[PDB]
Amino acid sequence: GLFGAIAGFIEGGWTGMVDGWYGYHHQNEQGSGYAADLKSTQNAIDEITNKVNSVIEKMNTQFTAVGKEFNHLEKRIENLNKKVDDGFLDIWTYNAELLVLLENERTLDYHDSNVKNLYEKVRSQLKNNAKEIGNGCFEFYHKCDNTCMESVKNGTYDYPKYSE
Amino acid sequence: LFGAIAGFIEGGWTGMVDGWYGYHHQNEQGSGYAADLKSTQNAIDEITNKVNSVIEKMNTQFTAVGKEFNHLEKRIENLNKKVDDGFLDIWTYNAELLVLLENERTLDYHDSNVKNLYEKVRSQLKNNAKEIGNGCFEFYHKCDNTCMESVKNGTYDYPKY
Amino acid sequence: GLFGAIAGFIEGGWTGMVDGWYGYHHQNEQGSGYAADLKSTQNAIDEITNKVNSVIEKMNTQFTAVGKEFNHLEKRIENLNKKVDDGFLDIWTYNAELLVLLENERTLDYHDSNVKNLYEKVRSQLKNNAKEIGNGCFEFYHKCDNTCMESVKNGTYDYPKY
Amino acid sequence: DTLCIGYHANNSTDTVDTVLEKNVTVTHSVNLLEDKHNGKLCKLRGVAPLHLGKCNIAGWILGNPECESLSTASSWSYIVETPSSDNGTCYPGDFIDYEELREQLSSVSSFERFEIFPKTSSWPNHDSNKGVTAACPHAGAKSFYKNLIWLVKKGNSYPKLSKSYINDKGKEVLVLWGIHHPSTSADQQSLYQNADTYVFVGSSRYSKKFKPEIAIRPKVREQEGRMNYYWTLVEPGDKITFEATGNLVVPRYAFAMERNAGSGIIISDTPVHDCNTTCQTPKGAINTSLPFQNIHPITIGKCPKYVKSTKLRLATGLRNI
Amino acid sequence: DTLCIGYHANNSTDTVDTVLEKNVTVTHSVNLLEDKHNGKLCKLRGVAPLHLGKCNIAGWILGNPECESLSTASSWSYIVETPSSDNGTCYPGDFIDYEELREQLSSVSSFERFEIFPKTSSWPNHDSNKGVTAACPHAGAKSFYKNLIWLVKKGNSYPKLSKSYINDKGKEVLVLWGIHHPSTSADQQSLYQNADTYVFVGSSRYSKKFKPEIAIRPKVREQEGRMNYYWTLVEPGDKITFEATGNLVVPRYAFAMERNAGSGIIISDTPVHDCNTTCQTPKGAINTSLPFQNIHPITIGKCPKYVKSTKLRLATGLRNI
Amino acid sequence: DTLCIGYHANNSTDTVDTVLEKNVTVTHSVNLLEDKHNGKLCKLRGVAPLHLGKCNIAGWILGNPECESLSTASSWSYIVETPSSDNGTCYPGDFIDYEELREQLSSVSSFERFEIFPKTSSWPNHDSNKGVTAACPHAGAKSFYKNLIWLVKKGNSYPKLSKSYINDKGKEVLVLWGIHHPSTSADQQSLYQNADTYVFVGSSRYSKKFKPEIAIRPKVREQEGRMNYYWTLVEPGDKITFEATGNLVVPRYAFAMERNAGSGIIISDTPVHDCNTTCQTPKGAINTSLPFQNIHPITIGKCPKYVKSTKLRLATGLRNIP
Ligand SMILES: *[C@@H]1O[C@H](CO)[C@@H](O[C@@H]2O[C@H](CO)[C@@H](O)[C@H](O)[C@H]2NC(C)=O)[C@H](O)[C@H]1NC(C)=O
Ligand SMILES: *[C@@H]1O[C@H](CO)[C@@H](O)[C@H](O)[C@H]1NC(C)=O
Ligand SMILES: *[C@@H]1O[C@H](CO)[C@@H](O)[C@H](O)[C@H]1NC(C)=O
Repeated sequence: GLFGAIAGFIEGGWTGMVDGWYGYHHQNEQGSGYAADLKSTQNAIDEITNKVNSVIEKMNTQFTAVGKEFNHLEKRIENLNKKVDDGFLDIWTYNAELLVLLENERTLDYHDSNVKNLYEKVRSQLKNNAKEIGNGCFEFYHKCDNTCMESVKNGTYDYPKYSE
Repeated sequence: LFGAIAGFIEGGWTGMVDGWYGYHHQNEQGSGYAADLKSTQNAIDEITNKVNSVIEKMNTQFTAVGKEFNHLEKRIENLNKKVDDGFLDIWTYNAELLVLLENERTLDYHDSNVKNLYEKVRSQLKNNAKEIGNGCFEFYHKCDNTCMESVKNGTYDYPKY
Repeated sequence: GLFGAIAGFIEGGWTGMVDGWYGYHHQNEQGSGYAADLKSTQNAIDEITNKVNSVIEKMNTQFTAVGKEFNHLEKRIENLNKKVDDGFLDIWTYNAELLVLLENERTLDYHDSNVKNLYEKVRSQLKNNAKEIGNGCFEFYHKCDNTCMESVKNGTYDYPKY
Repeated sequence: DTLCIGYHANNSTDTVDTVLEKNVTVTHSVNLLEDKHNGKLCKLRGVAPLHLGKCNIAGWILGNPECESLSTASSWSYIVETPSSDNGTCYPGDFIDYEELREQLSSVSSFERFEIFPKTSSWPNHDSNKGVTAACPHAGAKSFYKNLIWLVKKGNSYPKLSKSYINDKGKEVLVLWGIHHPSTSADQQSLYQNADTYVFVGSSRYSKKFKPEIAIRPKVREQEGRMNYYWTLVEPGDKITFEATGNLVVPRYAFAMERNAGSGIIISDTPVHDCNTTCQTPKGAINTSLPFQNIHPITIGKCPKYVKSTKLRLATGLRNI
Repeated sequence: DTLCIGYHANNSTDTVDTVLEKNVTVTHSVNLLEDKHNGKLCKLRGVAPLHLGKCNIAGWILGNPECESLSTASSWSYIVETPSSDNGTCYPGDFIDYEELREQLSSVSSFERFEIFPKTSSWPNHDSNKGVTAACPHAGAKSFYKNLIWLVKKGNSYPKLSKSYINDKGKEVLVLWGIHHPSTSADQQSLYQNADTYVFVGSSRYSKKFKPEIAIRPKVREQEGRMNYYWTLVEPGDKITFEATGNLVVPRYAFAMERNAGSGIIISDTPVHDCNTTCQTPKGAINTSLPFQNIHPITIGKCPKYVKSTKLRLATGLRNI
Repeated sequence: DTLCIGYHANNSTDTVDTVLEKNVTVTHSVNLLEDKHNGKLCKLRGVAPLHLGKCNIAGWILGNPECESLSTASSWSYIVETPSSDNGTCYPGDFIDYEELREQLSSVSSFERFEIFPKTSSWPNHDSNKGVTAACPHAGAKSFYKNLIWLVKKGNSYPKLSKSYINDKGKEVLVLWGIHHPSTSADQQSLYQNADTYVFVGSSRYSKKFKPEIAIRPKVREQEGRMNYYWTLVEPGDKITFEATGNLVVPRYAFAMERNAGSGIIISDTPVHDCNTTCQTPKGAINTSLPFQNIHPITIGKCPKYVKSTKLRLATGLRNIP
């Protein structure tokens, strides 16, 4: 979207991956399968959770009793009171509505970013040892086994293995 | 924020008037500017929904601000004045900052769309062309009109160099 | 972060660089040392300063005297007055608290962006003449002297050899 | 052979502001701030406002001789009153709960004026023709309020009067009356003939016994005497009773009325017109969908929030180069 | 051999809104808006509300014969009053500063009702047994307020009475009394026997001299007379003095009281229950930590801000595909 | 040969909060929240406040004997009143529209006190020397308000008095007066000698006829009687008329006055000083450009918005690390 990753060059999501928000789908000789990223998904959850908690926790209100009583000869201050109620009604309705619109845009861009960054951390790690498909998928040139995929997920990837 | 607009692509094209983002081909069959169909449409649709959100979400109550008080009601008159000035400061500040914030985001939104447009063609012409650095790509095989199409349409999928 | 640069592929910062926010650390035959980017740091300072000034300057208030007096037979309008005070108290407390949370997130992403962009401006300038380490550091293949580093910082980098 | 990538640009000079940078030129932009009005006082819903012209509220309901050319409107969304309108209570006095009455009259759904106590048949024992004053001139000649009658003694006789009205209308009835305070005990007897008098008004909710306060006040409009004005709303089915031994300015006309709360009163020279609006200000109406306006703090209707800003320009396009 | 990178997805249909795009499906989302209440009137702190049932505040403190409800709560967090409760001032009259009294009674920390002027020993020179009316029926028979006594003449004699109470309680004492206005001068003497009477109530702060206003009011509950009700708070150590030559409805019961400001009064048919809540609305309580609610504008306690929104769904996951 | 890229760091321990993460250390940061005041009551514009000291507003304008020591200020931006000031209406009574009077006196542009009805020439038919009370002591001796005169009968005679003042000043004139209510009908005649009396005050706008309410009130300051206080503003060119057959506490001094609305009244022990401020609170002044403050909800002037926050630290630099 804003980072090009989600709904961008990576068209869709995987109903197959249920371990986390972002992950991988390997395809070697030992088999296939989906595997979500440990570290990446954890940070997102921790940070998104803190986000929801911030929008909530920062709202601590005063003990007040809205609502007042006025007799037939106090219509003015009754309408004053009504104005102060309607005023707060408009300020909070508008702010809340826009707060959700704004933060929903940012949250979606936040996930888009995390995917882009995940893609980039792997790409700048397999310069020659693999090629860009364009679908967010990389095609190896040397053979890559299970212990090989590990060095990519763990970020501990040896690159002195340039083959063809 | 994304490096594209006013970044590595220094300026804009007064020549392109079809949309917000587009291309400028230069082959044997000629030149000319051509805006991106899909990309510009989404921007317009999304920017429009943005303006409509800032507006539509403001539905107010039918109220008659303004009250009358006699010389022996100066207090509640000043109370009333306080409730008016209070709302005056809350809305003035929020509106002013809302525009500053959303203007920063809108400009970054267009910057993003250009960057992404640049990236969608770059990851499509790895060896078949080279990066100039001015947001412009130089082909190595000859590229005709039907060739440029496969780039704009994203169907550059049967690469023949 | 949000752009991957700060606290991302460039793990830490340099206590050695004290000229600006973003810069370089060369390592050639003529020696080493840190040198902050002139143009990049200036814009950040100018723009971050305008940001702080915007959050402040846009708050010009009315001359008003909060606080009213009411006798024992005006407890209602006193509580009305209390409501209008507590109301403004909650609106401003919440907005200010969130304004700082939101803008702090954006400011950190703004610095992250500036670094990423600085890294990209150098990378798209030394395609073959150097290689990506992955630590935000580039390793040259031809020898690069002091006048050479200049053409990178200044963005005026020729490409006439291997 | 090359393929470049870039963005739009044009002759636009529209500038906007951002948190980071000021006066940034942009390809396209809209305005969130409304700063334009039609300079007219329009209809607030489907109903037009009640314009009092040269008179204010007081002079209107009491029936000031100068406020003849004005009101039989069945309803109004709000009330307009020119800053140059001074014709109100022509006979110096105090209008009790005046501001409150205005607020309750600011908007009505139905409003018919009927003769509550016909002048010919209601007061056989008192004189209902001498009650005029120089303070209320109608063509140089001495006159008085049209909706009130100033009862005086009928030839050296002022019997305890006791009239009452029962609200057979299907709505509240606004009843106005007056209590006259002579300047001298000489005028008191010359007017009522009893030196110590009282007046009592009562309904199912209202009750008060007035005692004339005889003394010399500073001259206002040639009057050293004073005349206080009182009003009340009589519930449907309820009845209001008048009783007096003098000093009572009785009601001649009342008002069947149905009020819809939530309106105000505009004081402005701005012309009234046959136009529709959802938001009204003293300077003119506002036909806008924008969230904010800097035209006027005082507003009536479903209006945009009043902001102190001079410009709220929201960028929609991108940087221009 | 390949290694791909992607993101989560599922059967979720949760939609949210963004500034840029509407109705976007996401994997996970929470709701910021509270729109659910328990449909009960609960306790506001640790203390339960005072439910008046078929009576309103007036009928409760005056001691209306029907208002024998929740005999003696020591305290309450707020007061509940059904829209169908009409039993208040059964004898037609005006309750002075009534709304103000309600606000000050809305919440109380301690509240004991004691006999300030015992009926047997306090009024030896007046009759304290004939003071009843058809307007205040208790079982078809003529009765009166329990907390007030309608003193009348003791066989053709009404001596100047002069009682006084000194506040020996450790708190404010709410004292209520009444001033009776007969319809006819005949009823005046038949009741007190002195034609021109006065009543004076006074403390260290309160002082006022009442004069009976004798006249015929429209009939309310068979009464052409009226009875106004007055109240005052007597400081600890201070004393209140009553003095009258007639027309005084004396206090029989008072109230030792300690008020804690900052509460209100709910008018609702909603059942009262034995439950805890931090926020109360007329429709029911709100047990939530969310910042916003669209249940009711009128609220009591530490409550979420009332918003007009129908849904405030905050995205937490990412796009769903 | 290498060329690396990185960012700044230092000894900074400044922590800030973000929507995503708490307690984040940063290189540089500013504070948006003002939490510091000078602990003084300063001048609000160019004008200093009116400090009443041991007296409150009532005792000040009425002329309580104890409030002799600091008034004749031509103007003030606001009024300061110590929580320990009890010297007001020394003679037990009710000050009508008192709170309203305070609000209209809170700030004044010009304020001169003149003798509206000179004591020697204005009341030839009444005694203007016996009007004193133990409730208003000046040095153990019986005294009374300085700006009011308690007229009593001149030897078994109280003729209908009828004085009037016409506002020749170029501004509103605050006129205060009193109505005395004796405790017993015996005191009534002993004081005025007419058993049934009345008092009437009237201008072009004001009008009211007072009737003395004779009865025994509980004792306050030795007084079983009461004395109510009334005030009105007389327009320039207009005249106010007094008429009474007794029980009237006539005005001796009035006040030529020009009020500028939009101020308040501070009740505080905080010392008054010769300093400038744009914002004032009961605890002290606030000299800040910041948008928010948590010093005090009650404020006077162009002040920052009161916030409940304990800290509003806005990050300006970046994350701090080795
Ligand atoms: C209607 O209003 C006019 C204008 O205020 C009144 O005439 C004025 O009366 C004042 C008071 O005596 C004079 O000083 C002005 O010179 C008058 N103006 C004019 C233009 O004559 C008039 O009295 C009002 N009519 C009624 C019936 O009260
Ligand atoms: C999108 O969803 C909202 C959420 O309730 C719904 O109200 C609306 O109908 C939808 N949009 C349109 C145009 O119908
Ligand atoms: C109590 O309320 C009922 C219902 O309105 C009414 O009819 C009745 O007269 C009242 N009784 C008393 C004693 O107030």
